[PDB]
This record gives sequence, C-alpha cells and structure tokens, in this order.
Amino acid sequence: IAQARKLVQQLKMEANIDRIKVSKAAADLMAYCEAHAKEDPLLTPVPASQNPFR
Amino acid sequence: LSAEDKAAVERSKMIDRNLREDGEKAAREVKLLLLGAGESGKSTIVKQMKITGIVETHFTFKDLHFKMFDVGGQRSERKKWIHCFEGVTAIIFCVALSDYDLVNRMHESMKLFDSICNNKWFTDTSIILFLNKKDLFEEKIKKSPLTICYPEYAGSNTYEEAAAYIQCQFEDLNKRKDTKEIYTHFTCATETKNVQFVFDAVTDVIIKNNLKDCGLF
Amino acid sequence: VQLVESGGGLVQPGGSRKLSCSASGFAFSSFGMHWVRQAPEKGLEWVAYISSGSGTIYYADTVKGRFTISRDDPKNTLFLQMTSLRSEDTAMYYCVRSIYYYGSSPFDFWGQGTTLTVSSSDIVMTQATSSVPVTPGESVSISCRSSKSLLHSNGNTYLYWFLQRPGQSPQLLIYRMSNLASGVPERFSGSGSGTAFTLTISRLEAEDVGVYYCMQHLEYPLTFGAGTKLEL
Amino acid sequence: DELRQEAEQLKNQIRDARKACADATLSQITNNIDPVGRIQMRTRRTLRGHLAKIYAMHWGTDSRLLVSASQDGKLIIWDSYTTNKVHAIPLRSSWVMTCAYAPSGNYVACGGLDNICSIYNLKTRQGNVRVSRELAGHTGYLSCCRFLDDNQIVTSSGDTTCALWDIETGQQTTTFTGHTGDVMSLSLAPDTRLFVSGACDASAKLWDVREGMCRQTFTGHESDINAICFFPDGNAFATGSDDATCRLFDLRADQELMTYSHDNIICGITSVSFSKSGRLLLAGYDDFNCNVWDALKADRAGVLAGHDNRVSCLGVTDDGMAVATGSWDSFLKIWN
Amino acid sequence: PAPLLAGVTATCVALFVVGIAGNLLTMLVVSRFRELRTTTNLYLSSMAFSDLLIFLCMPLDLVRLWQPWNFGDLLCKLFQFVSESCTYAKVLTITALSVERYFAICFPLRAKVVVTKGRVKLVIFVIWAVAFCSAGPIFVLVGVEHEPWDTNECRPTEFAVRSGLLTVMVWVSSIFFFLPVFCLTVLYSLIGRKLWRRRDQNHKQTVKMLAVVVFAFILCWLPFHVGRYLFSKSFEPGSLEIAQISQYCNLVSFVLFYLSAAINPILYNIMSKKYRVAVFRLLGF
Ligand SMILES: CC(C)(N)C(=O)N[C@H](COCc1ccccc1)C(=O)N1CCC2(CC1)CN(S(C)(=O)=O)c1ccccc12
Ligand SMILES: CC(C)CCC[C@@H](C)[C@H]1CC[C@H]2[C@@H]3CC=C4C[C@@H](O)CC[C@]4(C)[C@H]3CC[C@]12C
Repeated sequence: IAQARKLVQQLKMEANIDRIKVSKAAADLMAYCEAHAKEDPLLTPVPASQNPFR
Repeated sequence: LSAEDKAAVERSKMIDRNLREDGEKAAREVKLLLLGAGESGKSTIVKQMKITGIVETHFTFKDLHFKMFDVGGQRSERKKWIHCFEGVTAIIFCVALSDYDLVNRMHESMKLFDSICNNKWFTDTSIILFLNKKDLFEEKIKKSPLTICYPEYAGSNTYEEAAAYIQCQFEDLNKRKDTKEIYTHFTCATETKNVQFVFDAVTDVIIKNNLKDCGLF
Repeated sequence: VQLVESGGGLVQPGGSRKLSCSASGFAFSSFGMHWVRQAPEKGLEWVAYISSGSGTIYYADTVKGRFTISRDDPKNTLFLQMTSLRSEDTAMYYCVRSIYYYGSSPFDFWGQGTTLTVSSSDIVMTQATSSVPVTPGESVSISCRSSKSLLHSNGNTYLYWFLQRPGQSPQLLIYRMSNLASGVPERFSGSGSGTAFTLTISRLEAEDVGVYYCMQHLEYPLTFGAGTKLEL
Repeated sequence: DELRQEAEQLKNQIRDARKACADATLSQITNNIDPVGRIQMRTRRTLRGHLAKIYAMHWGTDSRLLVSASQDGKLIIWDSYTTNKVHAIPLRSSWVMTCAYAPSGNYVACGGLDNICSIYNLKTRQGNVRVSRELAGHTGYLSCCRFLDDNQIVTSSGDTTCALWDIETGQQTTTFTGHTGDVMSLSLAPDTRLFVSGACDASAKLWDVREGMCRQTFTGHESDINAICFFPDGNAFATGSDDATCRLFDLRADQELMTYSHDNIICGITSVSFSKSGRLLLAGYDDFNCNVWDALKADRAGVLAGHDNRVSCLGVTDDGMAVATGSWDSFLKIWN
Repeated sequence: PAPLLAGVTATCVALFVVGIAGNLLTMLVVSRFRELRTTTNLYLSSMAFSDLLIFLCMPLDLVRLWQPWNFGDLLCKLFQFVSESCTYAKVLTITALSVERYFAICFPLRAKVVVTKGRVKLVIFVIWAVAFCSAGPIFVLVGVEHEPWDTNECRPTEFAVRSGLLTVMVWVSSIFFFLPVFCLTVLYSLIGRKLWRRRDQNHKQTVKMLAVVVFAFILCWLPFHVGRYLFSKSFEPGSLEIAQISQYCNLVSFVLFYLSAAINPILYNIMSKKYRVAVFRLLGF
C-alpha cells in the first residue's frame, strides 16, 4: 500500500511527458544513419591500406 | 619488424606461462556446489569440513584440495547465474530429514532437488545427497507419522524404513539415470565420516570422468 | 620506488668488481633492467640490459665478453659482474628500471648510481649544440638528430628525452618522442619527424637547469646524444 | 483498491497517449532506402589466453586495448592489434560476470556473484595492477558496470536495483529502484546524463544519473532482457531478450520502433551492440553465432559464426573499425 | 608376386583414404576445440601424425609389391626411415596411452596431482626421440644393390647380410613388439581387475574395449614382426622353401600394418561421445 502510492506517482510522472510522432523519430534515426554512413567501417568495408586488422 | 614490440611479446609470453601454471593448478582442485533449501542443514556440514554473495570454503582431505561454494546467500533468480557452475565436479545437496512435518518443507526440498538435478547445465554433474538431522527424524516419527508428507506411503514408521522411503523418493526424481549418479549419505554425528563419504563420492566421479576422457566410457 | 646501487670503488686495471642494485617499492620481477654508465664529465652510455624473467640479455660491444648482467628476483637484486676492468670503465653506473607493454613508459626510474674508478651499424644520435644560456621565463628548444630514422613501421617514433640535473641521476622527461612522463610538468613538449627532433621548455625555472639527453630505443645498442646543458 | 487501480488507469492513458503518436512505422519510413549489402566480416584476430568461459569484454576508448573477464578467475587486458596480453589481473572471486574499462584507460572494473564491484588501477608507480576500490553495497549478483569518469561508476545488480557510486569514498551516491526483476544489462548515454537498464521483469527503464529517477519504462519484450545499448545518436536504444527477439525503442516517441526476429532463431540474445553509424545492429545469440541486422529495415544483413559455444559478450570499437565477440568457448574474436 | 596385387592395391588405397580421413580429422579437431586437449587425444594427435606420415610413405611402398626399380637413390633411407620410425612412434604412443589410462583409472587422485599436461608434452618428445634413434641405423642397413643396373632392389645391402646388422635389427624392431604387448596386456588386465573389484554393464563395455585394443595390437603387429623374422633368414643361411612363406606372410603383414594405422583413429575415439559431438560440429552434420 505504501509502495503502491509510489507506483501511482511514478506512472503519473511517466504519463505527463510529451511525445513526438513515430514518423518524426524514425525520420531522425534514418537521417542520422544516412549522415554518418561514410564514417562507418563496418557498413562500408574500408580498404586494407588503412585497416588496422590485417 | 619489431623494435621494442619484442619486449612486449616477451611479456605477453611470460603472462601466458603464468596463466598456464594457474590453470594447471586450478585443474587439480575439486569444486563442489553446495545446495539446499535452508542453511539449517548446510551449516552443520561446513563445520564437518576443515576450516554477502557466494561463500567459498577451501579445505584439504587426504592431499586433495576441495573448494566448496555455498550460494544460499544469493536471493536472486537462480536461472540467471546457475550456468556459472556448469563445470563443477559435483553437487552436494543437503536436505533435512526432520522437515517432513514443517511448513510442506520436504516437498520444497524435492522441488529444488528436481529443478537442480534436471537442469541442462547439470546433465553429467552427479549429486551427493546428504540427509541431515538423522537424529531428529529418529524420534519425530514415533510421535509424528510420516504420512503427513507422504499420504501414499504404506509402511511401518520405524527409522530404517521411513528413512529409506525418503531416500527412494529423492532418488526417483532424476529423469536421467544413465548420465549421473546420486550418492546418498545419512549425515551422522561423527566428524570424519561425512567428509570420508564426500571423498569416496568424488573419487568415483573422478574415475568415471577419466573413463570418459580416455574414450573407454 | 627506489633503486640503491653498491659495490663500486677503486679498482686496479685488469681486476674485477661486482655491482649490485637493490630494488624497493615496486614489482622488480616485471621490469626489465638496464645498467647505464656515465664517464667523468662525459655523457650517458648504455652498458647492459636484462629482460623480465632473464630471458633476453644485451650488452654494449665495448663490454661484451667482459661484463655479465644477472638478476635474482626473490631478493630483488640486479647484478653486474665486471671482469677484466680497464682504465676506461671508470664511470658512475646507474641502475634503470624499464617496463615494456603497449603505452608503457620505459626508462622511467633511475638509481642513484655507484662510482667505479679503475685506476691507471649503431645509430648515431647527434646533439649539435653542447650548451646554451637561458633566463627563467623564456622558452628554449633542444634539438636532437639521429643517423637512422627512429620512426618505425608500427607508427611510433622511439626517441626518449632525459634530464640530468646537477648532482642528480637522469630523469625521464619524454618517451617515444611525444609523451610526457608521469610527474613531469607540462612545460616540456616533444616534437620531430624521423631524424630531427625537438624538446621545448615553454618557460624556464630554476629546476630545468641540467644536461638534456636524447636516446634511441629503436634498436640495440641504445645510444645517447652527447647532451646539451641549459645554464643560467 | 482505489489507488491500486488508478495505477492501471494511468497505464491505459500512457498506452493511449503513445498510440496517438504511432502514425507511421519505422518500416513504412525506411522502406524506400537501399538495403545494406551482404555484411561479410572475416575474423582477423583470435585471442587465446582464457581457460574458462568468457563472460564479458569491453573496448577501450582508443579502440585498441580491450579488457575481458573469464570465470577462470582472470581479467585479461589485450592489445588487439598484436594479440599481446598487456595485463592479466587475478580476481579475488572467480565468479565474474561483468567488466568495464574506464574511458580514461587508467582503471578497470569487474564484478559478479561476490556482490562486489572491484575497481583496479592499471597505472601505478609499481609495475602491477592494484585493487583500487571495492564497492560493497549491492545485495544481489552484479551483472553490469559502466564508468562515467575516473571517479563515478554505475552498476546494475540482481537485487533489482542500479547504483551510482563515487569511487573515492566507496559509498553509492544514488540508488535507482524501479525494477521488479533482476537487472541484467545497462547502457550509458553518449553524454552520460541518462542510462537505460534492462531487467528480468521484461522491461527497460530510462534513468537519469543526476536526479536519480526513472523517466520512461519500455515494456515490449516477453521474457528477460539480457542486453541493452543506445543508438549512437543517444535518442534510441536496442534491447535483446530471451524470447529470441531484439527490438528498438525510441526515447522521444516513448515506444517501440522495430522488432528484429526470425523464424529460424528460437534462442535468447546474450549481447547487443550498434555499429558506429547505427545502421547495423550486432546481436550475440546463444545458438553459438552473432547476427548483423539492418537496424533501419529489420533485414538480417549477416552472420558471424566462428564460435563453438555461446557468444556471451559483444562490443564495437569507438571508431567502428572492428567488432569483438567473446564466447563461452574461452576465445575472443575480432571481426572486420 | 601374383597379379592378385590388383585387388589388394585397391584395398590398400581405400585404407589410405580411410586412415587419412581419420587422422587428419583428429588433429584439426583437437586443435580447434579447447575441451578436446584432455591429454589422451594429445597422444592420439601424435599417433595421428605418425599414421599420416606412414600413409604418406605408403605410395613408395606400394610400387615394390609388383615385382628392378630405379625409383631413386636415398629414397630407401628416407622411405624406410620415416616409415619404420613412425611404426615405432605409434607403438610407443600406444604404450604411453596404456600408462596414461592406467594412471588415470587405477590412481585417479594421484594422477590428478601428478599428470599436469606439461610432462605429457615431454613424454611425446621422448617418444619421438626414441623412435628416431631406434630407427637411426636404417640409414645404413638398407640401400640399393644390384647383383646390369636393371636388377637392383630396395633391399638391406649385403653388408648387413654378411655381418650381424640385419639379424640384430630384427631383434631391435621386435623389441617394439614385445615391450608394448607386455605393457598393454598387464596394464589393461590390472585396469579390468580394479573395475571388476570396484563393481555395471558400462564396465563390461570398457573391459571389452580394452580387450579389443589388445587383440587388435596382437593381430596387426605379430604377423609383421614374424614375417620380418621370416625373411632376413633366407639370406645368410640360404633358406630353400621358407621363402614361399616369407613373401606371403609379408603381403598379409603388409596389409595389417596399414590396417593398424587405418583403425587406430577409430579404435580410441569411437566410443568418446565428446569426440563425436565435436566431429559432427566441425563438419556439416
Ligand atoms: C618401412 C617398411 C614397413 N616398409 C619396412 O618394414 N621395410 C623393411 C626394412 O625395415 C628395416 C628392418 C628390416 C628387418 C629388421 C629390422 C628392420 C624392408 O626392407 N622390407 C619389408 C618386408 C618386405 C620388403 C622388405 C615386405 N614384403 S612384401 C610381400 O612385398 O610386402 C617382402 C617379401 C619378401 C622379402 C621382403 C619383403
Ligand atoms: C617429418 C617427421 C618425421 C618429423 C617429426 C615430427 C614430429 C616430431 C612432430 C610434428 C608435429 C608434432 C606435434 C604437434 C603438436 C603437438 C601438441 C603439443 O601437445 C605438443 C606435442 C604435439 C603432439 C607435437 C608432437 C611432435 C610432432 C608429432
């Protein structure tokens, strides 16, 4: 009963937050992935000249 | 192609030498996972052996180094850390014979024994089963019938029969009788007999593991 | 950390001596150890090296055959047995600890040195200057020049800068040409490329005066520069 | 039972408020983008020093050194470019199931069934690694730890709580108590003002280390969450669970974006990590191999299948050059 | 010297394929899997190497069966050196495996304390050194000697026949039969005596396995050692009719010598389930 009034307050604090649309957060994630696409050695396989693991 | 990388490689090789020596030293230890459904029984056997999380008891019997890990202080999910003990030499399971009238408690001991014996991590790890408080179950059955725990048990309530019934009720819990053995000892008053039984059970487990290592079994 | 050297003294030319180095306050077993001499009014000269675990031993070509370096770890002692001593082995011998792993700082601690007085393809590191006058507050640059290029294929350049203050053992300032040793104030900065190297003191103090030595650790024998001294 | 039902009446409105923001799925958005190629990483290095199962590893911020903990009682620090063992720390307790490497590189951390977070100093005036500190507040097994700086560390434990310590005094300056199950994984935000913790109550929680409170709870999974990791942006994270499914949660959208699962995979995930760009999601499975997922399209991009036992730990370098997988077969493999 | 060789040659090359597949597999299985370095398959890896070279030396042996060979010079020394040295290394490895089994079974705790896998590597080196030094004088006793050049043989040169070199090396080689049989028999009888006194149906299986190992050793090796004694007797005394038994015993002894190397990998790892799991793991199945 004492911790249930804590769960109620926690849910009240997690309920009254502002949320952006998923079409907006997904667009930002996609834009971040596209911006830093080049500086990703695992995505774009870097040539062996500057690959420290050979 | 190396300037002072040679000295780093030499240091790495010395570290490898030390790691191999430590591994060889640790491979000579006998690790025993001590389990049970209450410290009332487990606490009396650590006193038998030579002298906050996991509690490791290191002792030596007949020039053999045993490390026995008591993990009853982990009030967490057992399934999340039990696989850490996959390569343990044996499991020492302690149940009290006098909790056949308490609370239901013997049934929880069976629940834990069945859950441990039939894990996917302990398919080959044999179990040493200690039936503690032999002297309390001795005079409880005179004034407390065993059927309070075993309604289907039809027999005299003499110690020699009622104790064997519990022993079979525990040894009938493993669903894999062709990969592991249950060594059962009725924990006695004598100081050296329990550790002698553990020594004998570990000698068999070592012999049967060697037979598997040599490809003969 | 402490290295105490003993055994030096007056010797006859042809005799023999045994220098010992008692270590204290560090894991002597994990550190490779060097003997480095310094002749009277001359610069540092590397004598011998024994690795951790005694698995690798190197000597200077001027002492190979005569000197033998040994190590007894359980009592934390380093030995240099010097036979057939000749009149140009008279020097002060320093016991130097040196640990080698990735990012380590070798040659970081030097012993206080013991004086021996014997009675009556190498990389040439060049310090063109020999002495420059300085005033506290101003900056100064000490230039070193190597015959071979100290830059290695693994990327790091093996140049070490040491400072020997008047009446004291040498102190490591910079290791591998750009890294400040622990406890060294940030006034010192090491730069350079391949064969030409510079040490810069941003602002002189009364405790930067002394002789500055550059050493190559690219390959054995380890060679030092002639040493150039800052002076007020 | 008024205040015992106002709780799920708030839960209903949380769900209804985060369903009004679900207008288009991440699949619908990233549909037109080109799929990644075939991600075929060859193993470049094999580290062969541990004698028991490896439970955790962590890269250094210099992308060269890495620490790994094994239940042989060892904490080995490797130079991954040369496979050289820089250090080998013997632990007071062999039952280690986590390790962290400080961003400065001066310290390492370890912990496990001993309920202790041991902080080891790597750079001492002597030549050995010394036990700098022992943090002894948790009452359940310590499953993860992450350095904020040289003085602060956040640990997750099996007592269903997380903790923020200060190493100098050895006391925990903050305790994070929201979970109802064992907290199994922990990930620090890139700015280290927030961190996510995934627990056995099938939920992840977003905590802030300053005010020490839970801000959001994410409850998409069906089983225990074993791994967690922020997107490199810091505005999203990915969880891996025992239900053979990884999935992506967004902090700002306060819900789930994508589910990474396959019919052929029925095994739990032990470790999760992101590529440097965040386009690839690296998930270590306990079917002995790791999967590389297209994080934006949920497509399975590749497989890393060089281990003979469970892949227990996974980590991508800070420059994104390589990915290290440590497995229960006592081997660490660098892939590139 | 009949045309029958056209069938046993096919059996010999099938034995080659089976033994190579069983021996190369063992080494790359032991190397890959950490738990398969259990100081029993280390000896098995060494014996797999020995059987591998034996089979590599085999093709030079096959051609001689047919009937005057100019096949080489110093081919007889490095042929009959690596081959016989390997017969010695594999029989000494079998002896070592017997002692390791005896130590690990009859003295399990003392073996747990004593055998540290550091001394085992040293035992392997000692075994190889003894095999090489015992197969040393093969450099001398056998060369080539025609009685034109078209009638030469890969034979022990008549220097050994006139002297006491060939008939003493027969004894030296028969040591490598008598010592191992007299060690496997006694140690595997002691192991069986312990197990029956310790007494399960599983122990019956172990007794059967060790009896099969002893029987296979006696079957593969005594016919060889006897035929080796059977020739090197026709030379100096000049046997008249014994030469009829001499050649046939050595064709039979020849196919059992290679059958030994073929079945060695599948005689010590057939019932090791941990080995089977890794075998299936490493290949597709
Ligand atoms: C390496 C190996 C396995 N090849 C080998 O043992 N070589 C021995 C040489 O060892 C040296 C040695 C000899 C004697 C005692 C001690 C050591 C050899 O020189 N031998 C084998 C017998 C054979 C050919 C001649 C076989 N046969 S036959 C029917 O062709 O198969 C056949 C018939 C008649 C006469 C002779 C022979
Ligand atoms: C050409 C031939 C005749 C040369 C002789 C090669 C022999 C001496 C060598 C080649 C490969 C070697 C083996 C390779 C690896 C191992 C594993 C380790 O536990 C050491 C022993 C052991 C088992 C070696 C024993 C000796 C060995 C068999």
